[PDB]
Amino acid sequence: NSLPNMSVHKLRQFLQKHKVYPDKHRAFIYKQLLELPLNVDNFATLVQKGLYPSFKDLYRKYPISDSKLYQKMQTILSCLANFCDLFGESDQFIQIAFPFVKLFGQEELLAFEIVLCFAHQILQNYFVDFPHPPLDLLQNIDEIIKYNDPILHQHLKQHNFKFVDYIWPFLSGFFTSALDKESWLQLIDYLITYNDTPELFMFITAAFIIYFKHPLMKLKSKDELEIFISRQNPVSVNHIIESGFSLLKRTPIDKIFVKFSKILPLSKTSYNQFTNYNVFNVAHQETEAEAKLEESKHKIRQM
Amino acid sequence: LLRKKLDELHYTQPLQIESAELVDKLLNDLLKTSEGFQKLKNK
Amino acid sequence: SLFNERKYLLLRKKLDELHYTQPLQIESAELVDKLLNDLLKTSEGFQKLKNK
Amino acid sequence: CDVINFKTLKKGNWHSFKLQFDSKGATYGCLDQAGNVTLFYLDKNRYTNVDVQVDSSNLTFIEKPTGYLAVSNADCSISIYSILSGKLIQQLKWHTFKIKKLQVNHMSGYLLSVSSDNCTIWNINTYERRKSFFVKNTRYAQGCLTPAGEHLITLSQNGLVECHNTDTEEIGLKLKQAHLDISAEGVYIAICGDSNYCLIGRLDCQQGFDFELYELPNNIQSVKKIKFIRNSLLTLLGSDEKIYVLSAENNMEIVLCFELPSRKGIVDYDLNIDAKYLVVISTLGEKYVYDFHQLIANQKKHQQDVTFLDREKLREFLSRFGYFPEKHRVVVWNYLLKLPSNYEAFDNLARKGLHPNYLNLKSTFPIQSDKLYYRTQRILSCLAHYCPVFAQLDYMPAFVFPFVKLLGTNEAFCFEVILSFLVQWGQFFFEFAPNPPVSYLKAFMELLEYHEPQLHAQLNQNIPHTQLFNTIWSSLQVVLTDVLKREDWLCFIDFLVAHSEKPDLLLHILVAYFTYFKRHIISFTTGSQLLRFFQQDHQIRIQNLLQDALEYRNRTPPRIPQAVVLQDNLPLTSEQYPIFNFYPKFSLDQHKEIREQIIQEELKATEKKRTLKELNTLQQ
Repeated sequence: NSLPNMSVHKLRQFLQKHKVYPDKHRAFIYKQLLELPLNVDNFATLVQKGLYPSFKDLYRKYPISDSKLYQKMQTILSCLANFCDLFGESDQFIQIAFPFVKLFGQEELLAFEIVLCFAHQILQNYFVDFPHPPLDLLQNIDEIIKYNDPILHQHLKQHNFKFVDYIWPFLSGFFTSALDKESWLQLIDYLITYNDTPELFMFITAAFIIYFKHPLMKLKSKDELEIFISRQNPVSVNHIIESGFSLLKRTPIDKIFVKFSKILPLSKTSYNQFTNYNVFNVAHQETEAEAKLEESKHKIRQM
Repeated sequence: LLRKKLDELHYTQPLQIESAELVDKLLNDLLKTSEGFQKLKNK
Repeated sequence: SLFNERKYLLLRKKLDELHYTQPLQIESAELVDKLLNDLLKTSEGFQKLKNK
Repeated sequence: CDVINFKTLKKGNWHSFKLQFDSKGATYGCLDQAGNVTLFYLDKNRYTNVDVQVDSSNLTFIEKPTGYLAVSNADCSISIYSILSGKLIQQLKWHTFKIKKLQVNHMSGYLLSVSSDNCTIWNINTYERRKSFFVKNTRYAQGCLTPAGEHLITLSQNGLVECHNTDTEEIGLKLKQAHLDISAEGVYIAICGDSNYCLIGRLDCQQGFDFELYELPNNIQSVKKIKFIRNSLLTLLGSDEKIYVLSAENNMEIVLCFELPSRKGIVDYDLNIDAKYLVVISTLGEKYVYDFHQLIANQKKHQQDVTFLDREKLREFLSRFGYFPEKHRVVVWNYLLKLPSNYEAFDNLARKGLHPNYLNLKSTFPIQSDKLYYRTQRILSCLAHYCPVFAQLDYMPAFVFPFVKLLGTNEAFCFEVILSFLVQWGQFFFEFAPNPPVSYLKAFMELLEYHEPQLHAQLNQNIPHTQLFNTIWSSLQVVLTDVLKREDWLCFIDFLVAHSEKPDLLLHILVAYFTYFKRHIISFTTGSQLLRFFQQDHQIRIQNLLQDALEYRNRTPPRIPQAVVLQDNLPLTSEQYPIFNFYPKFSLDQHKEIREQIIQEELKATEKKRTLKELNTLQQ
């Protein structure tokens, strides 16, 4: 596997024309472009210690029926959750791991490390505030957009729309919620070379608006926007990947409020912490299976 | 009537008819506490 | 929404800690609060000039 | 204190904040945060929670019984626009710069609209201008009409006051905000604003253009709103969120100041012309309706002791040639229907994967074609993906099917055409989702009454409403493709498309078939007889009738509260499809009053029985 003769340079162009990959042989494409600093040490540590109580996506908000995903997602969550409390309790971080096990996971280590690399490269400002979503990026998007055709904002703000309202379904509520399995279809691979941007994902986010100014310019009431949102339309994706790329090239960093750092989270000796986790308001969920089992047991004692 | 001081002192809050029963205490204290202040200034 | 009731309680509770008995309806308690809030600051400012 | 809350009375985006009331007294309205205006009417006295889609700052009442109230928009146009019968009957675009003072002297009818550069007078019946007081560098702060008949009083940005008699000195306060209130009798002019004054001049200009500055008492610092009340009282909304009612013969002598618990202060207020009632609105957007006279008497007395293409060519071509051939559906329709040819938006509906609502279609509509049900399935799935309410309401294949068969020659086209069918034509179709759009379909029933108020009169007499709606809806669920004719129906669709500029016609046309039959319908007692009747091979000329309907469509004033009054939503946006509010949550009232009473009885009884399970803890 570790014979990287094909340059990522060939792949950067490739991503615009041959899109991303066979979804069956991608492990050795995807990681080459993201850079996963794998070694023999930490994952085992993370695997040995582990779980549990915060796992609302396992029998609270979400089920997992397939053991390649259930029994297996427990490893990714366990790792990431005990790697950093951030993942254990935050929803927008929980949602990156969730699809990586669904999309990878078999591929256990990779789903995990891919999540950490993204935590470091694209989720840098995803937590920020907490329990609530990353306001800094909502604002950075609004800055990208007003630059990239301000009429939308003049109108959108005229009718009292706020960040979140028109930014969240690709950003702040996590970047996969508005797209389906096949529309963001490895968006993380499509933009993998554009991690080296502020992130490009911010222009993409801006381009999931702007793009939509035609219908967004029709919004007067928040309910109309809630429909935007909820429906979780795939839109195009492909034209957004590309328009965002052009916004990047045409939007100097001078126009960007949030600074993002050059994180190339690679170490053969260490794995880095997502050090933007509001430690004071994390690590409190619960599951308490017994909350209901005792009712069964009560009825049984009655029986 | 306590109203007049409160307005001058800008305690721009609502009144009751039952007001006096506390305001008579609490209000005088805003003229005073250490009323000598009006002179501590001057000192 | 309920923030204000918790404050109203807390006002009566700390107001009468310094024995400012409050035999009155809670509307206008914010008058009382503003008076107390400022009163404590007032007292301190006045003591500070004495010190100087 | 009667209290009005619109979040219940039409959930939506509210936080109502400016109240306005009419001079007939039955017409009401309020400006909400979006700049949207919700109007309200008495006489039928139904909740009438219907809005006006504007971005306004000022609602001015028009004496018209239907209002079509003058609304100053964010783009400074004045919309003459109601809810009663809906209808933005006139877009009186003209002004630029925010219109700040919009008002009408309905003594004769005279609309004043003040922008900073130009105070203009419009004549209400046509909304034509008669006078334009464009004055270089005045930068009018405000101005108003003196109702006595008639003067225009204007104020400059710099605090200067000038009066303009309609047949052709200062305050001195360079206020940023200023509000001008002229008494009903045209005697006083009261101006307030950023500074703490009750500026009284007289109109009755014994002071010329000079104002007396009375400092507003107690905690008034400045005001937010000013209005003359009842007689000679002046009411101000202080910046302190309190309402003070002053008496002019005594200067201040404030007679009233009532806020309910004052902890919830007032953002604005207005008086019904019947001065008995004042309505104020809180900063949280709740309306409190008070007997105003009762309020003055109450506080004053108590407090006393306290100290090819072209629509015209096509319209005729489709009538004289008749219909048109299939290879040209793309051009005739796309032109008439303003289709965007938003192929990207359509394709993103087409490919996601399995769609569970319609796997399934032959079970209710057993047309044994495994390729036509498929095309139907693809169109339906796209519609459900676009807006899932469309499958809730899983009846949808009922009308998708005729276009699956016609217009099926272009799948993206069917979808967009259909969205125009639901976006523009079927505007009330989703309001009782998951069930028939009855309250809603009352728009149609009313239209049945309008084309022939004998027929609707007897249909209601014989067929007891619920099933009549179902009779009608079923015809509207397709529409007349499985009714009237299988193929020759089309004349009406090409016609509606020719007349896509007139959304109301899908209802005029189904009504027209009722109109056609007349006496032949009068004897029916049930929908099970009548819906099949319309499916019979009657010699309907169709085209004659469609045109007859077109001529009926143009015979009434737009004064009718036709439930959902249709607007032009014909065009769709490009790139991605537009969002429409295809949703329910409206009140029928009576069944909840009934449920409420029942649940109270059930719980009362339940608790008495639980109480007697005093004998159970005993065993524990």
